[PDB]
Amino acid sequence: DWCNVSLVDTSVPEPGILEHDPFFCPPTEATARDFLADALVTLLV
Amino acid sequence: IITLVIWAVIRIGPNGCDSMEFHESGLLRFKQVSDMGVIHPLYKSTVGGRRNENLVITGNNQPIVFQQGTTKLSVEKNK
Ligand SMILES: *[C@@H]1O[C@H](CO)[C@@H](O[C@@H]2O[C@H](CO)[C@@H](O)[C@H](O)[C@H]2NC(C)=O)[C@H](O)[C@H]1NC(C)=O
Ligand SMILES: *[C@@H]1O[C@H](CO)[C@@H](O)[C@H](O)[C@H]1NC(C)=O
Repeated sequence: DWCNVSLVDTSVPEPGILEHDPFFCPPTEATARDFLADALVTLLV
Repeated sequence: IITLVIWAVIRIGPNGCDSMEFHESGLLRFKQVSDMGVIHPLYKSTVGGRRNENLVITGNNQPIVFQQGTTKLSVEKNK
Protein backbone atom coordinates (compact mmCIF):
# COMPACT_ATOMS: atom_id res chain seq x y z
CA ASP A 1 0.00 0.00 0.00
CA TRP A 2 1.71 3.17 -1.22
CA CYS A 3 -0.71 5.48 0.60
CA ASN A 4 0.56 4.64 4.12
CA VAL A 5 4.26 4.85 3.21
CA SER A 6 6.08 6.58 6.08
CA LEU A 7 9.44 8.38 5.90
CA VAL A 8 11.41 9.33 9.03
CA ASP A 9 14.73 11.14 9.35
CA THR A 10 16.85 12.43 12.22
CA SER A 11 15.68 15.48 14.17
CA VAL A 12 16.69 17.50 17.24
CA PRO A 13 14.31 16.51 20.09
CA GLU A 14 15.75 18.04 23.27
CA PRO A 15 13.54 18.61 26.35
CA GLY A 16 17.88 17.22 45.23
CA ILE A 17 18.54 18.90 48.58
CA LEU A 18 16.98 19.13 52.04
CA GLU A 19 17.36 22.02 54.48
CA HIS A 20 15.27 24.00 56.97
CA ASP A 21 16.51 26.79 59.25
CA PRO A 22 14.84 27.53 62.60
CA PHE A 23 15.63 30.67 64.60
CA PHE A 24 17.16 29.50 67.90
CA CYS A 25 17.16 26.84 70.61
CA PRO A 26 20.31 27.15 72.78
CA PRO A 27 20.59 25.21 76.06
CA THR A 28 22.00 26.20 79.45
CA GLU A 29 25.49 27.28 78.41
CA ALA A 30 28.25 27.67 81.03
CA THR A 31 26.65 25.39 83.62
CA ALA A 32 28.63 25.99 86.83
CA ARG A 33 28.06 28.10 89.97
CA ASP A 34 28.14 27.87 93.77
CA PHE A 35 26.29 29.42 96.74
CA LEU A 36 28.64 28.71 99.66
CA ALA A 37 31.46 31.28 99.69
CA ASP A 38 29.04 34.21 99.52
CA ALA A 39 26.88 32.44 102.10
CA LEU A 40 30.00 32.01 104.24
CA VAL A 41 30.72 35.75 103.98
CA THR A 42 27.17 36.84 104.81
CA LEU A 43 26.98 34.38 107.72
CA LEU A 44 30.53 35.16 108.92
CA VAL A 45 29.83 38.89 109.29
CA ILE B 1 9.01 34.47 113.68
CA ILE B 2 7.56 35.53 110.34
CA THR B 3 11.06 35.55 108.84
CA LEU B 4 11.51 31.93 109.95
CA VAL B 5 8.13 31.10 108.40
CA ILE B 6 9.28 32.69 105.13
CA TRP B 7 12.53 30.72 105.36
CA ALA B 8 10.77 27.41 106.02
CA VAL B 9 7.72 27.43 103.72
CA ILE B 10 9.89 27.95 100.63
CA ARG B 11 12.24 25.46 102.37
CA ILE B 12 15.39 27.57 102.16
CA GLY B 13 18.73 26.10 103.15
CA PRO B 14 22.27 27.48 103.37
CA ASN B 15 22.54 27.15 99.59
CA GLY B 16 18.96 28.30 99.08
CA CYS B 17 15.44 27.01 98.64
CA ASP B 18 15.05 23.54 97.16
CA SER B 19 12.89 24.85 94.32
CA MET B 20 14.92 26.99 91.93
CA GLU B 21 17.67 29.55 91.43
CA PHE B 22 18.02 32.67 89.28
CA HIS B 23 21.07 32.38 87.06
CA GLU B 24 22.72 35.76 86.67
CA SER B 25 22.19 35.91 82.90
CA GLY B 26 18.43 35.71 83.53
CA LEU B 27 18.09 31.96 82.91
CA LEU B 28 15.44 30.73 85.34
CA ARG B 29 16.61 27.20 86.07
CA PHE B 30 14.68 24.81 88.28
CA LYS B 31 15.86 21.99 90.53
CA GLN B 32 13.26 19.19 90.56
CA VAL B 33 10.01 17.94 89.02
CA SER B 34 7.35 20.44 87.96
CA ASP B 35 3.56 20.15 87.68
CA MET B 36 2.69 23.06 85.41
CA GLY B 37 -0.99 22.20 84.91
CA VAL B 38 -2.27 24.08 81.89
CA ILE B 39 0.23 26.11 79.84
CA HIS B 40 -0.66 28.98 77.48
CA PRO B 41 2.43 30.21 75.63
CA LEU B 42 1.70 33.70 74.30
CA TYR B 43 4.70 35.35 72.69
CA LYS B 44 7.85 33.79 71.23
CA SER B 45 7.62 30.48 73.11
CA THR B 46 9.21 27.56 71.25
CA VAL B 47 9.21 24.45 73.43
CA GLY B 48 12.64 23.00 72.71
CA GLY B 49 15.31 21.04 74.54
CA ARG B 50 18.96 20.97 75.50
CA ARG B 51 21.81 20.54 73.03
CA ASN B 52 22.69 16.98 72.00
CA GLU B 53 19.59 15.80 73.86
CA ASN B 54 16.31 14.13 72.96
CA LEU B 55 12.87 15.44 73.80
CA VAL B 56 11.10 12.47 75.36
CA ILE B 57 7.41 13.37 75.27
CA THR B 58 5.99 10.40 77.10
CA GLY B 59 2.50 9.89 78.45
CA ASN B 60 2.69 7.76 81.57
CA ASN B 61 -0.17 5.37 80.75
CA GLN B 62 -2.05 8.20 78.98
CA PRO B 63 -2.61 9.05 75.31
CA ILE B 64 -1.11 11.98 73.43
CA VAL B 65 -3.34 13.82 70.97
CA PHE B 66 -2.12 16.51 68.58
CA GLN B 67 -5.45 18.19 67.81
CA GLN B 68 -6.39 21.00 65.43
CA GLY B 69 -10.09 21.44 64.78
CA THR B 70 -11.05 18.08 63.31
CA THR B 71 -7.52 16.87 62.51
CA LYS B 72 -6.16 14.47 65.12
CA LEU B 73 -2.84 12.67 65.62
CA SER B 74 -3.56 10.27 68.48
CA VAL B 75 -0.75 8.10 69.82
CA GLU B 76 -2.32 5.69 72.28
CA LYS B 77 -0.71 2.70 73.98
CA ASN B 78 -1.59 0.28 71.15
CA LYS B 79 -2.75 2.36 68.16
C1 LIG C 1 -5.49 -1.47 73.66
O1 LIG C 1 -5.57 -2.30 74.81
C2 LIG C 1 -6.77 -2.12 75.57
C3 LIG C 1 -6.65 -3.02 76.78
O2 LIG C 1 -6.67 -4.39 76.41
C4 LIG C 1 -7.99 -2.46 74.70
O3 LIG C 1 -9.19 -2.22 75.44
C5 LIG C 1 -9.93 -3.45 75.56
O4 LIG C 1 -9.09 -4.60 75.36
C6 LIG C 1 -9.77 -5.86 75.49
C7 LIG C 1 -8.72 -6.94 75.34
O5 LIG C 1 -7.64 -6.50 74.53
C8 LIG C 1 -10.87 -5.95 74.44
O6 LIG C 1 -11.58 -7.18 74.61
C9 LIG C 1 -11.83 -4.78 74.59
O7 LIG C 1 -12.80 -4.81 73.56
C10 LIG C 1 -11.07 -3.46 74.53
N1 LIG C 1 -11.97 -2.34 74.74
C11 LIG C 1 -12.04 -1.29 73.91
C12 LIG C 1 -13.02 -0.22 74.28
O8 LIG C 1 -11.35 -1.22 72.89
C13 LIG C 1 -7.97 -1.63 73.43
O9 LIG C 1 -9.03 -2.02 72.56
C14 LIG C 1 -6.64 -1.79 72.71
N2 LIG C 1 -6.59 -0.96 71.52
C15 LIG C 1 -6.27 -1.43 70.31
C16 LIG C 1 -6.29 -0.45 69.19
O10 LIG C 1 -5.96 -2.61 70.14
C1 LIG D 1 -3.60 3.78 6.53
O1 LIG D 1 -4.25 2.63 7.09
C2 LIG D 1 -5.39 2.93 7.91
C3 LIG D 1 -5.87 1.63 8.50
O2 LIG D 1 -6.28 0.72 7.48
C4 LIG D 1 -6.45 3.64 7.07
O3 LIG D 1 -7.54 3.99 7.90
C5 LIG D 1 -5.86 4.89 6.42
O4 LIG D 1 -6.81 5.48 5.55
C6 LIG D 1 -4.59 4.54 5.64
N1 LIG D 1 -3.98 5.75 5.11
C7 LIG D 1 -3.98 6.06 3.80
C8 LIG D 1 -3.31 7.35 3.43
O5 LIG D 1 -4.49 5.32 2.96
